[PDB]
Amino acid sequence: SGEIEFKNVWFSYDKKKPVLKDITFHIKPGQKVALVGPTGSGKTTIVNLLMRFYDVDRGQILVDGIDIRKIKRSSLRSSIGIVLQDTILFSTTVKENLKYGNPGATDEEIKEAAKLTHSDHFIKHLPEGYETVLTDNGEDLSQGQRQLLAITRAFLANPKILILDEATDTKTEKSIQAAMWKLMEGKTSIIIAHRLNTIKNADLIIVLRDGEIVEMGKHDELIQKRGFYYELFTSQYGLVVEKEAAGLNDIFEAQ
Repeated sequence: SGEIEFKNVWFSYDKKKPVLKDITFHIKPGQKVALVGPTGSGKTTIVNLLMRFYDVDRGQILVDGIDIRKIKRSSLRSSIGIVLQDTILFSTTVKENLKYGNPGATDEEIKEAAKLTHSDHFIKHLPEGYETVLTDNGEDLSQGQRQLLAITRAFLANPKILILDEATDTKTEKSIQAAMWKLMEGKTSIIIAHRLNTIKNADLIIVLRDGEIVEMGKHDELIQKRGFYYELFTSQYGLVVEKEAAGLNDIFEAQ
């Protein structure tokens, strides 16, 4: 499960000017994949089509080898876990928030899920623990804690596929990174990368520009190619240092 393939996909919301043009790629089960490129390059539209918020105008999208137009749509969408940078929670108990994608979960399954995704500790130390009401939709929690909850929430729903918007706290980021790691374990992950920090180890990087894939591959190979990915990466992570080099001086001499 978690196999994804776009074959010659074209799409437009307008049905006038296109947004995606001949998009073709294949993702093996369990691979971590990064989408990179400018705003409006096709990143979000690819994910909208995967969720089947719309059907493609041309080509096909296959999940596990089946055109998603022949898959039960709610099961397709249900099998996809979404973690964005800003998570909205309901003004209810933590426990009920955690059952968002798994209403049938037992109290034991919830705590087990939270232990594996390293949110159990901070939940327990909320004033009412798991029964703490997240008044004002989670705004008494820090940014990090909301993200932990969203990761545990996804984990509990056991998705086959993840869609993750990469962030653009030391005690927390360590546990968030551990949490993400566990959440991604054994799953196909599609990361909308921005900082490009994480994705050095991505199994596949897809570089988009004006609705087309201009490059595709691993970090090392894309860097050597000195194309668009090289440009976006080194512009962001280039580092200026000092080096000793030959120069000229006008020194004093006799005669």
